[PDB]
Amino acid sequence: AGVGKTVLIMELINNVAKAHGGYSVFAGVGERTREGNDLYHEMIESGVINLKDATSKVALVYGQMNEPPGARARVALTGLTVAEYFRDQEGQDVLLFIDNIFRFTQAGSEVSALLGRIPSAVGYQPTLATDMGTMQERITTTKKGSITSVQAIYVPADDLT
Amino acid sequence: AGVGKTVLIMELINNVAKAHGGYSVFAGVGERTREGNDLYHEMIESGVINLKDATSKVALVYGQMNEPPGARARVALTGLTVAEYFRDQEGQDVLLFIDNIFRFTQAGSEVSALLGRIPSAVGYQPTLATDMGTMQERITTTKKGSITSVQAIYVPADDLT
Amino acid sequence: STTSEQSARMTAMDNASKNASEMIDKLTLTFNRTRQAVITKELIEIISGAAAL
Amino acid sequence: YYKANVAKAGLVDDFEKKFNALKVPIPEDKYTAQVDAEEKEDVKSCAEFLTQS
Amino acid sequence: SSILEERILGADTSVDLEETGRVLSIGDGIARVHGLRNVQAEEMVEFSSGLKGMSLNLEPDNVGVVVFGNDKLIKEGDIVKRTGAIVDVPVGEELLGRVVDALGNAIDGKGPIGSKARRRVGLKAPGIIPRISVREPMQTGIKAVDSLVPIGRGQRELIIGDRQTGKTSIAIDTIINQKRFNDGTDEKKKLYCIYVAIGQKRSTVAQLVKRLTDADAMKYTIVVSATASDAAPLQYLAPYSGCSMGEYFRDNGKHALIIYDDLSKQAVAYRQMSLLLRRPPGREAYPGDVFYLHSRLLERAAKMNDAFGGGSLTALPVIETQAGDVSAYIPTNVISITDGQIFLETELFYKGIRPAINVGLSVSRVGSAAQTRAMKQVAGTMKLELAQYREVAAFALDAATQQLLSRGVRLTELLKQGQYSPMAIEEQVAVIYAGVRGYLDKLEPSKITKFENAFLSHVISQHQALLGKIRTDGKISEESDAKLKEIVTNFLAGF
Amino acid sequence: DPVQKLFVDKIREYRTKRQTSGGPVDAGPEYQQDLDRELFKLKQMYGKADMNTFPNFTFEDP
Repeated sequence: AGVGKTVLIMELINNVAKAHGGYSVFAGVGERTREGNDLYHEMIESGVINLKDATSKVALVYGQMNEPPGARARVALTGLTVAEYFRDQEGQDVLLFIDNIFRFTQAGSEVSALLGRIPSAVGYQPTLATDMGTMQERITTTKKGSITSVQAIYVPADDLT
Repeated sequence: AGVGKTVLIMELINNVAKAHGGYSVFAGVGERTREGNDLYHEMIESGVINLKDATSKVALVYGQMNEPPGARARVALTGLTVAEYFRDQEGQDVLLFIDNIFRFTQAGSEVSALLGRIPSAVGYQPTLATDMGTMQERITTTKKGSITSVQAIYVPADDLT
Repeated sequence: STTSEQSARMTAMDNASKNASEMIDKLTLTFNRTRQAVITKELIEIISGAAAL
Repeated sequence: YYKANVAKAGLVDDFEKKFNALKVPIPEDKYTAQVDAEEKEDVKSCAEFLTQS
Repeated sequence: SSILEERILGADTSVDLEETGRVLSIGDGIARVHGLRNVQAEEMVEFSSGLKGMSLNLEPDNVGVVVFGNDKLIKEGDIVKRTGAIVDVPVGEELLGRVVDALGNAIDGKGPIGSKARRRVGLKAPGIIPRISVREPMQTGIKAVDSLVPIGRGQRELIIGDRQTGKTSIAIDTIINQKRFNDGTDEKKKLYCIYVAIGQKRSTVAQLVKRLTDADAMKYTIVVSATASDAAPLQYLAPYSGCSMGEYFRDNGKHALIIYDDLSKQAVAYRQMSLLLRRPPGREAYPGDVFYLHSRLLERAAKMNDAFGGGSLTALPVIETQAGDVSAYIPTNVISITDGQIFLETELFYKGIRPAINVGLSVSRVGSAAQTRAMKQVAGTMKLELAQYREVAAFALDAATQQLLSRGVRLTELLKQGQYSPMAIEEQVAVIYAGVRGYLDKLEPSKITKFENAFLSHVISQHQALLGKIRTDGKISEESDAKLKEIVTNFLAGF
Repeated sequence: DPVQKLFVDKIREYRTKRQTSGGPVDAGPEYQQDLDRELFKLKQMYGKADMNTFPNFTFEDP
């Protein structure tokens, strides 16, 4: 918060579009609608975003936190397919600003809850780690493209354990 | 574990059992096959076990970890009854070295949950505690003989309680 | 000797703070360890209780 | 070898031939200047030594 | 064109009498199905989804399904061919020079290594007959490490580390050491050792394979893959995969070892497995058998004596020192199941000192047993003095203590090494005497590493023949020792 | 393969396409675009250098 995080993210978007020619992918699952409109305005202000100008240097999405994660969680493979569209299906290297992983963790946790699943020791899905790696694994610098992951490491109580 | 428990127990075996006279036992249960091989390679040459004779009145027993725990789940009463046969049926200085005691209740729990019933907090059988305790009630020097028992309780994660 | 004393107290406090950070290191280590430990411990308790149901 | 390995088989052989023809530039040497400097220095130093010493 | 026809040509499709098991209960990757009871346990039966599964649990009225695949590509009701054939790997070293999956799927391409024999992967632990003292020194190529703890062929070892803790770097250095070893004409020297990765990134493992290609160690190497994409049984089978993979050549008389990394991964796999099984496991989500589960692969560390043809099956575990939390019940078993362990320090690596073995914490009971005795003489006191200097490092003005301090300074400045520097115990025994000489204790421990590179180059150039002589010196030749002191003074001038 | 009429049709289609290859047997224009992109990739890989152009370095020293 206030750490230039949005600022650095926009810096990365600009450096990709100019220093690499690569656009950006926004998928803010569980984003605040207030934060959503704010990001819309701010990214539009940055110029890499414009819903009409067709010169925006990015692709956008955000998610409803108020919504069940059973909705909010699936946006992951959606952004994955999007990255394929822009990179494997559109010959490019790309990154993905994604906040937050621990948010994605809670999403998978609620998913396992839906499974009535014996939760992980961290309450997650019994093999939540499987998707988590797959979350990491779904994007890679493959021959299809250089799938980069802008990863927001949401510090759960800053407990790395 | 790694406490020298094997190392210290073996050195202690050397020292004290150097004069172990009655029919005597050493038991590597849930142990290394290499542990048994070395134990034989020592004892037979040690003359406590006779490398070429029947003088192996001091003997090593192999319940090495190669077995299933359920397979491993049976050595104890075998040793107890055998010690009865040695001492109780002869009244001589009978000795017993045993490991790993932790593995004993480890199997007991491992089948206790496998028993399809609600297991302990540590998953043991509801009387798995009683199983071990009475096993100790049968494990003592008696009016019929003089059996000495040594138990190696691998401190489970050093769970002091 | 007074300057020696003040400097000695300072350096002593310094060594003390070093030892303190050191102790606090493993302290916090085991602290998070036990934190997550009890967390998941109650968790497993509840899980079994559900199993009992 | 690369011939049977590649579709560019006779191409591989012909490129081997071309490489046998192809030439990288060899360097140049100036140890002659160094030799002259060494000899003249031997001269000067030996004369000065065997004279003044 | 016609070649595609030729491939289509000779396509074999012979039929055979078989029934199948129509799936009954589907969900969470295990099918409580009915039918095909003519399958056996531990078998590798296959479903209509083409996935082949191992025996999960035969119910009195149903049949549970254990497979390591993806059933989102499998609808319920599907007929599972009761293959009733014990889950068996291929038999033989066809994977040598080949990089396959845990099931033999070379996702690195490079075609199939169609091993003409099938390993009945339901292998079991070696017994007592071949169980005898090992004697083969391990071609480690890790200077201090091999120096610190020489190892034998057949060992039951372990290794623990943190994130990016050089443990992969350790394995890569080991593989590098295998090339010249595999270049050793004798099968004891020839390193037909094994190496597998667990839960690793497919692309990271690809970079590893790229290094191996650079390493050309595939002559020494066969790769069985367990990437992050591995299913829970898949990781679980991976230890079994490597065990039977060893078994083929250990029964083929091979003196070699297997490198699976990291065993801590399938622990997550087995935990999730039991969780999917809804059976109540314990702490670490760990069911009790985890040891015996682990022990199943663990006992395979066979110093296969002549009672097993003289082959060797050395095993060193890889379970991460997660935050160096020794108190892991996982780690608790991990030390408890191996006849040794490789504890790796972090602070040195955190201080950038790479290597960073947990010299205080690391321990391996192999040592001079199956070791070059020449370096043993050159450096037993060296290790002892390292211990004393640590005891000296236990303080912060005895010129005796000061001397011990400079000695430890040189010892630390020397012992570590960089990545991918394969070598024999040669320069090991060399610098072992050299520091044991301590005639460079005056030299700056900062300058020690540089002058060390210098002396190493000097030895590789001139005393290279004398190096061969010392190799022939399967004992501390006072002549070789004199050459040592002499060239020591010589390189000292070159300093 | 003769016993299998399926294998019969397989060999039939195989010979059919094999002889048909005089014309691009199911060339496909999207496949042509794929070939073009692959040409770009093979250019990046094999290098910008002309394939059989035998080079010379013209070395130098100090």
